[PDB]
Amino acid sequence: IIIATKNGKVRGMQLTVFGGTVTAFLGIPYAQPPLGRLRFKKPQSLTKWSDIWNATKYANSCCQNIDQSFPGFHGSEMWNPNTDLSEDCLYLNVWIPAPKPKNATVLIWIYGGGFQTGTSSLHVYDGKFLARVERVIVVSMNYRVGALGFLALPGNPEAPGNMGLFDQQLALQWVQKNIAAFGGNPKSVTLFGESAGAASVSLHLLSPGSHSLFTRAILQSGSFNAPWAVTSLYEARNRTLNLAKLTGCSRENETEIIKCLRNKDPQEILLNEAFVVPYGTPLSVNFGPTVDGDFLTDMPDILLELGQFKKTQILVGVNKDEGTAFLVYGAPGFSKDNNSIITRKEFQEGLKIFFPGVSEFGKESILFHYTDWVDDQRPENYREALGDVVGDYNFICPALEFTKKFSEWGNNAFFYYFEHRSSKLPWPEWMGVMHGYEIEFVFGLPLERRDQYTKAEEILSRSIVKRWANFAKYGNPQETQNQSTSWPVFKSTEQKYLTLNTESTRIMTKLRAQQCRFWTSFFPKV
Ligand SMILES: *[C@@H]1O[C@H](CO[C@H]2O[C@@H](C)[C@@H](O)[C@@H](O)[C@@H]2O)[C@@H](O[C@@H]2O[C@H](CO)[C@@H](O)[C@H](O)[C@H]2NC(C)=O)[C@H](O)[C@H]1NC(C)=O
Ligand SMILES: *[C@@H]1O[C@H](CO[C@H]2O[C@@H](C)[C@@H](O)[C@@H](O)[C@@H]2O)[C@@H](O)[C@H](O)[C@H]1NC(C)=O
Ligand SMILES: Nc1c2c(nc3cc(Cl)ccc13)C[C@@H]1CC(CC[NH3+])=C[C@H]2C1
Ligand SMILES: *[C@@H]1O[C@H](CO)[C@@H](O)[C@H](O)[C@H]1NC(C)=O
Ligand SMILES: *[C@@H]1O[C@H](CO)[C@@H](O)[C@H](O)[C@H]1NC(C)=O
Ligand SMILES: *[C@@H]1O[C@H](CO)[C@@H](O)[C@H](O)[C@H]1NC(C)=O
Ligand SMILES: *[C@@H]1O[C@H](CO)[C@@H](O)[C@H](O)[C@H]1NC(C)=O
Ligand SMILES: [Br-]
Ligand SMILES: [Cl-]
Ligand SMILES: [Cl-]
Ligand SMILES: [Cl-]
Ligand SMILES: [Cl-]
Repeated sequence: IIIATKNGKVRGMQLTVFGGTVTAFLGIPYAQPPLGRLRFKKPQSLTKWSDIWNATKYANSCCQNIDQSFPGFHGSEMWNPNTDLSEDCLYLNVWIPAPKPKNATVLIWIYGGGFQTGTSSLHVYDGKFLARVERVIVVSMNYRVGALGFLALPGNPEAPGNMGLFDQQLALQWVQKNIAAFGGNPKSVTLFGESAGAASVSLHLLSPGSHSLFTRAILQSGSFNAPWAVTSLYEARNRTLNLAKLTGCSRENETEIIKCLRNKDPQEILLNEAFVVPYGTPLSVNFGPTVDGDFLTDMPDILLELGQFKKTQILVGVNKDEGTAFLVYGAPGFSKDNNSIITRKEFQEGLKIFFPGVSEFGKESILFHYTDWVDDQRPENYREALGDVVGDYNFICPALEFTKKFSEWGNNAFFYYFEHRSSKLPWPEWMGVMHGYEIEFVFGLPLERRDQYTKAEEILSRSIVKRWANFAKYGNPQETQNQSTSWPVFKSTEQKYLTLNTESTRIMTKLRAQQCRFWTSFFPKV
């Protein structure tokens, strides 16, 4: 089975899924390998090839530092790359239903990883289930991360910043030019991603170069107005110059620094990426999106506030316990192997870890707002409070503020609150409904009865898969057949959202009302 693209013929492989067939094209190149003189530059378009590219396996993952905090632990190694690391990594994957669809809606996945790590070949991003069940076309791409994808000396075309975002954008360009040959509809393309991938998706709503490359957007546990999402240009310059000094590349002529870094081998850059920031936190984004004046023409907060974004429908949501995952990466008294019951003192030292450059009054304000106990006696109180502090500040409240600002300019928005803890979650119970563990349900992994998800989890995954596909195809995330509850539009006034759980489903209003008033209105003033 062979498909002719604008740059050459590609050969896929047939897969058996749920008694049916899905055709997979793994590892299709979409740019020149950013090697040598092309390192740190924007991605270059492909040149023709006369042969047949055998797109039969996942391609290389981009260079990145691997999470080594828990060796042998599936809870952390599930996120580590499962293919070879290489600078030659800008490839994409396409899952098409069998037989070839006529005009199928396309879903483009942008993985997360704090803009430092990630790859499209992860088991939990396997798009064959969605292609099998909803007969949509799933596309995922690899984009450069870390310094190799986001180092910025702005205005300098040798290292202008946002290369990884331009990598994603060139992949969307590829879908627009080629997906029709796979039976796809280039006019029905929905981007979706998680965490830094969701922040990437939200930035594509702002980028002028991305306006006509997709139709709708889904933002899972992330948005560009999150505190970790966008680095200022003065911060980007210091961290670029800091990396230069650590590698012996400090030159006067800024163009010379880049060429020096272009001749350091990738691992010297990787080992030094960690030390470019002096005030580290578990949510530190060493090299990330900047206002480059090309992909991003202005400060994203300004464009969001004044309505300069693509007018379309969005699907946004968060998980119940977004913050717990980061506590075991620095917070004192916390561990994945005990119940992490902390004292008031350890809670306060935890605030210093996550809010290092915040005044003493600002941290007393955080403490005051998160210690109005329902029950004074619960030993879990400070443990769960710091989890809620990290989760609301870094994910939930930014996501809610984005959805409210976006809907204020007339577009339909839908907000969800995912609150089911996976029965196969390798992390301890106290970490709850963790950041990143709605992804398996979105991609339909519980529909595979071979894994021992509950039957309730298969039903929940089946319903979420239908809502996601219905949003991509029709702009409305309803599940109309099985007498579900209707998902109402999120409006700036009432602010309704939908809970996703195995037990029931409810329409609620004003999620984290008191908490997000503090983080979004008051806390920026301290
Ligand atoms: C939950 O575990 C943390 C960390 O536990 C690590 O430290 C070992 C001493 C051992 O307990 C093992 O479980 C693990 O490798 C506990 O915090 C630690 O407490 C000790 C003193 O008791 C300090 O010296 C450590 O620096 C400190 N580590 C961290 C990361 O804070 C914590 O006490 C424990 N909680 C409960 C309720 O048991
Ligand atoms: C600008 O850079 C200054 C130098 O960074 C060094 O700081 C050390 C503490 C260590 O991290 C070295 O690896 C760095 O090279 C730093 O002191 C300033 O604070 C920076 N200013 C800002 C605003 O970030
Ligand atoms: N800096 C980050 C990292 C990751 N995600 C992040 C998510 C956010 Cl919102 C912010 C920063 C992140 C995923 C990887 C894991 C870790 C742990 C390293 N032991 C640091 C990197 C790499
Ligand atoms: C591609 O795969 C086919 C089938 O496995 C194989 O016969 C062929 O030699 C491979 N290489 C090509 C076509 O260059
Ligand atoms: C796919 O749908 C679009 C409208 O969304 C239409 O313009 C186009 O002709 C269709 N292509 C087909 C049916 O091949
Ligand atoms: C830096 O060097 C490049 C090439 O070596 C040159 O084109 C550029 O003008 C130099 N910059 C300055 C400020 O001289
Ligand atoms: C609706 O329920 C039936 C059986 O109860 C199930 O087979 C089907 O997959 C469900 N559909 C959705 C969209 O959940
Ligand atoms: Br992440
Ligand atoms: Cl940061
Ligand atoms: Cl809650
Ligand atoms: Cl107390
Ligand atoms: Cl329901």
